[PDB]
Amino acid sequence: GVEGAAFQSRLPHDRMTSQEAACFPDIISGPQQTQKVFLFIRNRTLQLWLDNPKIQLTFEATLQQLEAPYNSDTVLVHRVHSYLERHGLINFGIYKRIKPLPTKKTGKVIIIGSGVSGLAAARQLQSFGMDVTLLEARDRVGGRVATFRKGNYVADLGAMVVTGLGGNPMAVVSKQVNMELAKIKQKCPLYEANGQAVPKEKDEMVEQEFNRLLEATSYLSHQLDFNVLNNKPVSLGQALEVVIQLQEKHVKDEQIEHWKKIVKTQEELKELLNKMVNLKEKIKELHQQYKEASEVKPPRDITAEFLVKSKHRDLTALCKEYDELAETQGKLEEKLQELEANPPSDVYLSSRDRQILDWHFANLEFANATPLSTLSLKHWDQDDDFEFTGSHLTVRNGYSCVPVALAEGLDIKLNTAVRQVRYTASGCEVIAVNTRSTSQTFIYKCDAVLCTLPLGVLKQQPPAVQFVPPLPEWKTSAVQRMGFGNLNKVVLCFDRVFWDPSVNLFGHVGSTTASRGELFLFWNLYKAPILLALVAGEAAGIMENISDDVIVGRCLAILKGIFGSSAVPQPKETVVSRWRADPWARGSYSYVAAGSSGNDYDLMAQPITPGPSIPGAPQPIPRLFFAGEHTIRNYPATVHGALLSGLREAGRIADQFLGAM
Amino acid sequence: RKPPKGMFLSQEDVEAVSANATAATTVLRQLDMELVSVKRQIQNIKQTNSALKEKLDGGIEPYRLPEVIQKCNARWTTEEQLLAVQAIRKYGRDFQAISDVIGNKSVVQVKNFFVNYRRRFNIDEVLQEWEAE
Ligand SMILES: Cc1cc2c(cc1C)N1C=C[C@@H](c3ccccc3)[C@]13C(=O)NC(=O)N=C3N2C[C@H](O)[C@H](O)[C@H](O)COP(=O)(O)OP(=O)(O)OC[C@H]1O[C@@H](n2cnc3c(N)ncnc32)[C@H](O)[C@@H]1O
Ligand SMILES: O=C(OCC1CCNCC1)N1CCC(F)(CN[C@@H]2C[C@H]2c2ccccc2)CC1
Ligand SMILES: [Cl-]
Ligand SMILES: [Cl-]
Repeated sequence: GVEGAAFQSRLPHDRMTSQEAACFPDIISGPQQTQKVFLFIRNRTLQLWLDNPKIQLTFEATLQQLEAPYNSDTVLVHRVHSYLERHGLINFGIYKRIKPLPTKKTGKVIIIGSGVSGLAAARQLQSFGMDVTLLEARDRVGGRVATFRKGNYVADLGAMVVTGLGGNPMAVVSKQVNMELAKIKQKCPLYEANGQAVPKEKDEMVEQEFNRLLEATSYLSHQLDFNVLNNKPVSLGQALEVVIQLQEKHVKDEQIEHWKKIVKTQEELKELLNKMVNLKEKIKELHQQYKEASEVKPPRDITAEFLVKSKHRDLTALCKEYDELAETQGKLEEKLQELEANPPSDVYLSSRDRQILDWHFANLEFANATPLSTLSLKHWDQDDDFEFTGSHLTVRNGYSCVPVALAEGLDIKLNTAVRQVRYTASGCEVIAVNTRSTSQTFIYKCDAVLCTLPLGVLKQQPPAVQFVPPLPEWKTSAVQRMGFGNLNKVVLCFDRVFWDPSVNLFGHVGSTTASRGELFLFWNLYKAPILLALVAGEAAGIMENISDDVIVGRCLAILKGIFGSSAVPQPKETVVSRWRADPWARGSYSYVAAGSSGNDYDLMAQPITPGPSIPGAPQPIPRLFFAGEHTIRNYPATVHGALLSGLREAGRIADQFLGAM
Repeated sequence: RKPPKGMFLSQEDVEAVSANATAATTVLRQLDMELVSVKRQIQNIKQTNSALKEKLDGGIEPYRLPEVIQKCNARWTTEEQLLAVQAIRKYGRDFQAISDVIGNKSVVQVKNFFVNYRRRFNIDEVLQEWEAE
C-alpha cells in the first residue's frame, strides 16, 4: 500500500525515525493521533514520488492527491514535503523539473570527485539553487563505476551488480535511465585445476561446510567472546582457522576414543580367554582323575563309588562354567567386528575439498575485497541487517550509463586533480592542477567543500591531497583504522561464444590456498562474447605487478582445461583492472578491518569546522563535508551507498548554507 | 544461538589451540601420536588373544561326560545314605551338588535327610570338618 513506499524508502511505515524526531519534535513529543497523520502524509508523498519518479513532485501535486482529514493541515503537509525533498527521498536523481532552476544561485560549493557520491550531491545542491562545481582528476565521470566500450563490446571494470531493488535507491535511478537490468542466474559450476567439473555430490557438501564454518565464527565471536588474542583484535580468517583446527582436533579425539573402546573390549576378551584356558586345564586333570577312578572295576566300597560320582559332578560343573564363558567369547567377538565395521570419519577435509572450500573463501574475499585475515571478526558483517530484498542483477549496457545520466547539466571540470583543500572561519579555497600539464594551477573559492575522495586516496602516504589546516586526529585515526581493499577484473573479448550461454558464472578452483583468488570466477552476462575473470584475495594485490599478457595467459590456460583446447580462441581484445595502482582510487572499496567498527564509517561522515579567524569570535559554521562509500555505515562499499552518502551531505550543506526545512 | 550442529568448539578447547604460536599443531600431532600408540597396543592384545584361541582349539569335547537321566526316587538305600554323608563331608551345604552326586534325590530330599538323620550321622561334627577347608 503506502506501507510499501516506506519500506522502498528504507523507512518504518509505523514509526517516526530519529531524523524525523529532529525536524518534527512538536509531533513526535505530542499526541499519538498526530504521529499517525504525519506518518500517513510521509508514506503517501513517498508513494506519490515513487509511482512516477521521472517528474518532480511539487508541494501542490502532493496536496492535490491527499485525502481529508490529511489535506486539512497544509503547513504540516508542506513541512513534510520539504523535509522529504531536502533529505533526497523525493525529487532525487534525474526528474523532469516543473518550476525551472532558481534564476539566481545562493552559496558556492566545490565537490571533489564526480563519483556517484559526488554527482548525486551536485544534482541535489544545484536543484536547491546553489552554484555547484565538481573537480574530477579523471578524463571521465563515474570513478569506480567504470565501463569498457568498443564496437558492441561492453564490460564494467568497476561495479557490475545491483543488490536487488527492495529498498534500493537504484530502483528509482533505473526507472529514470536506459538501464538494462538482468537478474543473475545463481547456478555456478566449479572446475578443479586439471579441468574436471566438481561432482554435484561434493559441491553441496563443502558449501554446506563453508556456511557452517562461518556460523561457527559468529558463535566463536558472540557466545565465547573470542575477539582479542594477546592484544591484537581477532580476524575472521583467524577465527575460521581456529574453528577448522578444532574440527580436525575432534575428528582425531573421536578415532582415539573408538580404538580406545576396542581395547577395553579386546582386553576383556583376553581376561576371559585366560579363565577359559585355566579351565581346559582344570578339566583335563578332572577327566583323567575320573577315568582313573572309574578304572576301579566294581563291586567297590562306597568311598571309591563316591570318588567316581563326586568327580563326575565336579567335572559337569566346570563344563557348565566353560559353556557360559564361550557364551561370552561369542558376544564379545561380534561386538569387536561391529566396532571394526563402522569407524568414525578418517579425515576432516580431503586436501581436494580444502581446495574447493578455498574457492568458497575466495568468493568471500571478492565480496569483501580483502584477505579474510584483515576483516574484523566482530564487525565484518554489521551492514547485514540492511540488505535489500530481491535477486541481484547486472547492468547489461554498462553501469557508466548512470553516472553519465547524473552528470548531464552539471559544471564538471575533468583533468583537475585537487592538490590542497584550505578551510577557515571565512570560507575555503581548493587548489587543483591540470592532470596533463601539472604546472597549470587552478584556485576555486567556495563557502563549502564536499570531499568524495576515496578512502584509498585519504590514506596515501605521503598525502595526494593536503588539508589546511590538517584534519583533526579523530578523523585521521578513523581513516588509518578503516580497511580499503582491492579486487581486479580481466575483460576477455572473443569472436564467438565458446561457453554455456545459460550459465551466468562458473568458478575455477586454484591448486593452493595462497592463489585461491587468482581468476577464481568467470562472468558471461554481456550481449557480445565477453568473459570477466575476477582476481580477489591476497592475489589481487600481487596480480597487479604481473604483466597484461601473463595474466591473459594464466586466463586462457584455465579456460582451455574446462572447454577443451579446440574451442578457446585468441581474445579479440583484453583489459585488466589495476585499482590499487590507480591513484584516483588506491584500491576498490572499504572493509571493516579488524580493530575498526561501523562507528568509524560515522566519524568519516562528520564534517570539519575550522577554528575562528580572530580569537574570541563566535563558533563558525562547518565548511568541509564528506560523502562516498566510506561515509555510510549502513550501506558501505556499494553504489547505492555512495548515491545515498551524496544525497545526505547535500541536505546537510543546504540546511547549513540555506537554513533548514 | 548455539554452535551449528556437529561443529564442536568448547570454551577450554579454543584456549588450547591459540595460547601459543603453534599450540595449534602440538595438540594435533600429540593425538596423531597418542592414536598410533593405541593402534599398536591393539596389535599386541589381538596377537596375545589369537594364541589363547590356539590353546583352546579342541573346545572341551573329548572331556565331556554323558548326561545320566535318573528317576528322582524317595527310597534312601544304605548305599545312598553313605554317598550323602561323604558329600556333606566335602560340599558343606551346597545341597545342589549333594543332589547331583547321589543322582536320585531332589534338593528337597537332601535337605529332609539333612535333619532326619542329622544326629545319627553326627552331621554337625561332619559340617565342622568342612570348616577346616
Ligand atoms: C572498484 C570496484 C567497486 C565495486 C565493484 C567492483 C570494483 C572493481 N563491485 C564489485 C562488487 C560489487 C559489490 C556489490 C555489493 C556489495 C559490494 C560490492 C561492485 C558492484 O559490482 N556493485 C556495487 O554496488 N558496488 C560495487 N563496487 C563498489 C562501488 O563501485 C563504489 O563504492 C562506488 O562506485 C563509489 O562511488 P564514490 O563513493 O563517489 O567514489 P569514486 O572513487 O566513484 O568517485 C570519486 C572521484 O574522486 C576522483 N578523485 C580521486 N582523487 C582525486 C583528486 N586527488 N582530485 C580530484 N578528483 C579525485 C576519482 O577519480 C573519482 O571520479
Ligand atoms: O551475486 C553475487 O555474486 C557472487 C556469488 C555468490 C553466490 N555464489 C556465486 C557467486 N554478488 C557479489 C557481491 C555480493 F556477494 C555481496 N557483497 C558483500 C556483502 C557486502 C559487504 C560486506 C562488508 C563490507 C563490504 C561489503 C552479492 C552480489
Ligand atoms: Cl541533533
Ligand atoms: Cl590498515
